[PDB]
Amino acid sequence: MEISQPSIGIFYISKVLALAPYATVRNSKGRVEIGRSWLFTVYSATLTVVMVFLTYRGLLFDANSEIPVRMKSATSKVVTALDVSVVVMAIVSGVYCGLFSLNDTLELNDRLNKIDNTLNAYNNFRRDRWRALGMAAVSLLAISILVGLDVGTWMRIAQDMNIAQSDTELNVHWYIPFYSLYFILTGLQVNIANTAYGLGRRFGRLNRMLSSSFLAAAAKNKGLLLKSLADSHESLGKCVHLLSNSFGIAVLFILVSCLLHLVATAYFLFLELLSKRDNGYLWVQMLWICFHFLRLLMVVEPCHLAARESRKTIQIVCEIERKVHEPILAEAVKKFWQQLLVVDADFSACGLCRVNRTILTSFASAIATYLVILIQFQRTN
Amino acid sequence: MEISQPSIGIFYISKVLALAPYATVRNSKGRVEIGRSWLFTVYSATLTVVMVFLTYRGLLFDANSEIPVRMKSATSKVVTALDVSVVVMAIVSGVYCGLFSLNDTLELNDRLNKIDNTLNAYNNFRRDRWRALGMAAVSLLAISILVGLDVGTWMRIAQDMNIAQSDTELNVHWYIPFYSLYFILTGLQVNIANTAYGLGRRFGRLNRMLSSSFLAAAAKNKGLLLKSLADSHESLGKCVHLLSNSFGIAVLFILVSCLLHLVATAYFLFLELLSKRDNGYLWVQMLWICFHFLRLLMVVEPCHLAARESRKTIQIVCEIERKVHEPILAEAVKKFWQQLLVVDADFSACGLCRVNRTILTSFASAIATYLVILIQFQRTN
Amino acid sequence: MEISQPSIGIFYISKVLALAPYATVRNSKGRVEIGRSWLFTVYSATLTVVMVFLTYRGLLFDANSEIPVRMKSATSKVVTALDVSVVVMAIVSGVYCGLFSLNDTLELNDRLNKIDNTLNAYNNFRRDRWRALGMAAVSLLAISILVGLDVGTWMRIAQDMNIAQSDTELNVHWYIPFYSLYFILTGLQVNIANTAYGLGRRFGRLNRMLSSSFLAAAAKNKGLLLKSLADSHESLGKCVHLLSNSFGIAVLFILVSCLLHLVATAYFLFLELLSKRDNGYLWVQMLWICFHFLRLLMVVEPCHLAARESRKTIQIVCEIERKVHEPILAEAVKKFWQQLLVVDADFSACGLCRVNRTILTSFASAIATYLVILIQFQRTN
Amino acid sequence: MEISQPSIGIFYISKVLALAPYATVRNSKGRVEIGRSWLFTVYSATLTVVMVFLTYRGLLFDANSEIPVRMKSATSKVVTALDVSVVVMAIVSGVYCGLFSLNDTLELNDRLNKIDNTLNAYNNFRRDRWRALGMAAVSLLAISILVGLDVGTWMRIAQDMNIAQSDTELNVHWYIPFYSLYFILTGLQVNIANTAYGLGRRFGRLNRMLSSSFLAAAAKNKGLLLKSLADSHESLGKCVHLLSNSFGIAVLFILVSCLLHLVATAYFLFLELLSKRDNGYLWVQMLWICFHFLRLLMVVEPCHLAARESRKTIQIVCEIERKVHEPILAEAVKKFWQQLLVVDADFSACGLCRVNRTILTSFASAIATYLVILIQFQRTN
Repeated sequence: MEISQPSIGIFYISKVLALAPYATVRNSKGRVEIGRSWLFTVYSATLTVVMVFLTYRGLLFDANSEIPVRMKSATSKVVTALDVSVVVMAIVSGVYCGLFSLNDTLELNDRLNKIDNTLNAYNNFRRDRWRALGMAAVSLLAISILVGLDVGTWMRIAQDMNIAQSDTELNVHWYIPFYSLYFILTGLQVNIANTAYGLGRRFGRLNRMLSSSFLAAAAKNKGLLLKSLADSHESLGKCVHLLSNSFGIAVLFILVSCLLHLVATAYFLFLELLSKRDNGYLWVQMLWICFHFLRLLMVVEPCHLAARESRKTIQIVCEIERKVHEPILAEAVKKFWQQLLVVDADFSACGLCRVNRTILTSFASAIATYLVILIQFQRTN
Repeated sequence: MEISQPSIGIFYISKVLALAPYATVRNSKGRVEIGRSWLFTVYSATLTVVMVFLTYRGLLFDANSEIPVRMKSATSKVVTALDVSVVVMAIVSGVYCGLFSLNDTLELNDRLNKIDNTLNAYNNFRRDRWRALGMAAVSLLAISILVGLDVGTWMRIAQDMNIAQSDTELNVHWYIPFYSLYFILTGLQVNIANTAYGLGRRFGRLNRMLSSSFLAAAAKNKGLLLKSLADSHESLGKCVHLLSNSFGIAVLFILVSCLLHLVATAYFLFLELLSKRDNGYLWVQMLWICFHFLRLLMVVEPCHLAARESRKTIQIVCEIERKVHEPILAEAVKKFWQQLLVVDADFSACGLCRVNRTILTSFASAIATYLVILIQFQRTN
Repeated sequence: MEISQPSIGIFYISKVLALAPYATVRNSKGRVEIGRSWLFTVYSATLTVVMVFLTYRGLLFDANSEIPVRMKSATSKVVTALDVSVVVMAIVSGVYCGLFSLNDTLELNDRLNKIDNTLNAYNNFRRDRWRALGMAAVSLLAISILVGLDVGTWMRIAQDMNIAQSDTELNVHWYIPFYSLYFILTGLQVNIANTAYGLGRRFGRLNRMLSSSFLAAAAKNKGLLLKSLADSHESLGKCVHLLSNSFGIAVLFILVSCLLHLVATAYFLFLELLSKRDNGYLWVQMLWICFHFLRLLMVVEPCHLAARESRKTIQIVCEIERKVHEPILAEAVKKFWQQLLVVDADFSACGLCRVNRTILTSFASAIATYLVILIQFQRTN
Repeated sequence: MEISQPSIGIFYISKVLALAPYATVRNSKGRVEIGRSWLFTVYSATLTVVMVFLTYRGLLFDANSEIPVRMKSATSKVVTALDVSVVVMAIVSGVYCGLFSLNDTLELNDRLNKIDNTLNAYNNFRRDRWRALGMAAVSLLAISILVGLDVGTWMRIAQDMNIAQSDTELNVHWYIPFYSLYFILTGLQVNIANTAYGLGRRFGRLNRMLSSSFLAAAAKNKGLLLKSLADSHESLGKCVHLLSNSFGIAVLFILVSCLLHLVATAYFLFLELLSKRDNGYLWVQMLWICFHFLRLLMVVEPCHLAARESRKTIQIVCEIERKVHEPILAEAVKKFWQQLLVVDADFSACGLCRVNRTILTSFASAIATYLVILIQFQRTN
């Protein structure tokens, strides 16, 4: 987890969302020293437990209500349970990663501080702050809008089937914990995306510095600069591995929830497109599909970019080697090339899979298969 | 995008098809200088927008017609919408790539000019022109024949179900924009195939030159020649990456359309083969299947050939190294071998997948699965 | 197969379970000399043959009984046959591997003795013994508890459908050979997991020793130590290959049984969750699912850990090379790096697949597909 | 295609089966000079055309017969057509490869002659002849037995449904061309397996020679021997590539036919196992399944063995390098290691897939999916 001054807003949003239980103090030199926050550690743990319990209690009550609005039939019961369960697993894994990653966070932030010192010439504090705040604000606004639309639509549906025997809106009111879990999931995804985008952006800055200093007496200084860049590349790879070791299970469960939500929402979208019951529900489901795809991209694109930027450094170094002739510089470039020959740049989700754009192809194949099966099933009955 | 004098006909065909909005002027030395064409940029943008709008307006009208000819049932509606949508996505992605690839096109053409200067001994202007014109002519003729057959068959079908209440041929007339989109797609695929085949052919020429000059005073000249060949190989790899970065989304959507069209056309072919309603429709669908498979090959084979020819250069260089003994030449060959050790030759479709013949195996597996599901569904009802 | 004094209990458990037909004698220096045990070889062979015959005889009798309890319908017959057959294949492959792996076991134990001599500073006899005995005890206790619960539940089911015409509990009594096969399978899996965990743990110890001796006159001794560590790494890779060559078919059939059991048990769990017949059966099936997943992890995690620990040694050696400057030590580190550049660390299940955590992703995909098909089938009828 | 004196019987069997249209003359030194045989080229071409035409004419007649025995229903018609078509595609591709591979065969045999000269110490003429003749004889005997059983079973089935209106045995008599195609397919598979096994066996002999000469004045001779072994390894890799380039399409269509036959035969086996109509048919179908799996192994195992033996040479060479110290020998071993670092050992089926044991896993997954779909389809109706 990256905790830096430009993107401290994301850190605070995660902290109040029970995902970053860390106490941070800004040093006199600007470095943000990090430590464990026992108060906020307990806050996160009990908030997660209470919210998960409330979510499942609401599910049970809706199932046991006089007239369930969402948990009505066996199929609807199973699908609602699956959706809530994937959200719960994602947020619980994120909270667990936040609780048990103080050392990884400390090491990652120290490495990032050293790297940023190395790449000081390319730092843009205002641009980084605005990008991070824009990502957080747009994600939170999108999830808030979608939660509001979903709550309104479900209240409308419940009132349509409402009977004088019992009030049905309280069933919807009991689904608020689920949407709070959605907010926590959005915060977790924003935090992970911020960290991964930071790593990829620093890889890109390192490549740009390499090209600008080696492709466009003092030979010793140039060799020192190349050694610093090689060390920064190695440290960025280690930072990618730190983020993987810290949030691989969280990313894995985020991907699982993305896949399940995409499949279920596409299935219901097709069902209602053939039925043509309510158009408002159709647009709401389309917005939900867009949001699920967008968060899948938010978790996949950063890792793909990081891997790509880490892997093109070897080509840059090969060009430098073919262009450089000085003995010390040539030896340093040879060492850097040998180091890059065996780097593992890709983000690994607990070793289950490699997180890059090929995951999008796998998800597309799985969604196509499941949708074919389910839709051709509903068509033949 | 390759824009060279031998294959300028393909460039003009793409330009009038809203895919290559570039103004080209032939220099006194034969080099084709390229620049942005604002007139043709606007022409391409508005032509694409208007044609897509007309296609979807025709779909809507047919759905809303007195007696739809194609958009009759929910299944037929969905399948027609899917087919038109994949075609629209493919052509729109191709047009977008054409609009936003002026710099990539310029760099690729400059690199190709330098490489052809290096490989001047193997250039065959007349053969290249005839191959390019033959590919363009055969592709355009095949799509024209298929469009004519499809229009005739659909007019026959509409007249068979025609009633005195309303005229049904106008529904078919409203599908002309869809076939114009098919023509644009054919032009886009021909252009991409021409560029990729050019890259693969230049890789093959480079390998042949290497073998002919190193396997079948002056040592300095030979080392210079080997350095030029190594630089040409590196530049050809960079050209493959340029084509990828410029048209990866277009290739991805072309592959998606190929997969969807193959699946749908095979499904309907099997359905009518069991029903045995009209044989003419059966042969038309078989021709459509052949055309879809042929364009899938046209997009897959060039990339596979380019990767293969790029990858066998390392074996050629290993043989040269085992055969060469001169100090300067040995060092140059060692440098070339080190460069080849870490080349990424494969074409990447936006990072989603690697475009080679294995995509054919993946498509075969997906088509087999989908066809099994759908056909066994229709058999059990 | 690893046969060491700390984990001799696992060896004895496997020996009495017809999986390790070896006679072992502890030398005066503590080394456990191993040889073929013809008495126990015959015991294992005839025990396996008799138990498999009894299992299939019980299946046949239950099918031919007056009122079958498990082999009642065609679907139930097929599923019970498939489950029993996967268990039989797994245990038979394990027994065959045990019978025909005396030379591999001898070589592996000799290599492990030499490696442990090299890594003597990190040996923990009591910890290894307690971990091995805990794994064996927990596995055997879990399988015993599950077998008891299954037998009780099936006796309850048989008595519920019991009629005065015939006694149905004898049908359950005829399924004891199947549960004995389950015990043999548990022993085989514990043995394989013990060996693979030993290899991975020794890889980790080697990496820790490397880091502690090279990252935190005498230069010759340090070079000798590095040479010994490199030889230990090579020998550990060869030991992984020995375990693969010896038990690849056993691991493959264990994975096949895990996949089939997970699919079938999840299918029945969903069926009874929708039916809601008996909750006790539901919890028993959930426990069975947990056990199948746990044994899948027990066979997958050790190989993944071994591969990971083998692969991070190259990064450690790269750091050492960048840190070391002495001529002899630098040359030794270069040799070690070259050796590590081409190591194949992964466990191969007879070449069919590479055993690591990606197998979990493949199993998840297959289970999801099969469950979607089967459950949507049962829903549409 | 390997054409050597020890395995000349396989060559003659292929030649009379229209697969090896080559004229061979044994030189005074034992080398089998090969050339094109125009008489046998024409014989092969017309035999293949006539047999395919007769097969499809028999299919058409059976479909159009008074009471079809095999092409009765739409499902049976489609399945019989698919089976015959996969067999026809396999044999036609094999014949085409035989016709258009004279140069590849010549180069492969010359390379094999040179390699066998290098590896003369490990040649076993009698063992090779007996292994080749045993493979050919067992394959031909198995296919003959299966064809006889199939013909007898189909005659029994036709006579059971026979009516006095028309004679039904002539329908079976019209299926003889299909079984002749089966014989041609068996010959093609035996030939390909013989060649691939030869390549793998020579790789193993090379590895054994390396180990026996480098792991268990004259230094110049030893370096010459190592250079000869390295050249033999490179030539064996080139021979694997020659076999791939010559018979990749044949192997691909053999694999496709294997997959289709396995799926269809398993489907019918399960259908009749649930129906329990005739046990003799059940055993015949089980034998057919065993034969299809055995020929899948016959095409997959040789390539896997060749790749494995080619890939372990690098480990052997690494050990030799760590053990050798002489300057000339050390340089030769370094050159050999560099050569092995970049070898592509695997057999490629026209680039569609890599032929090794993982193809068995892919086939198992595909068969499981298709069988699940089809069987659960038949169960729910």
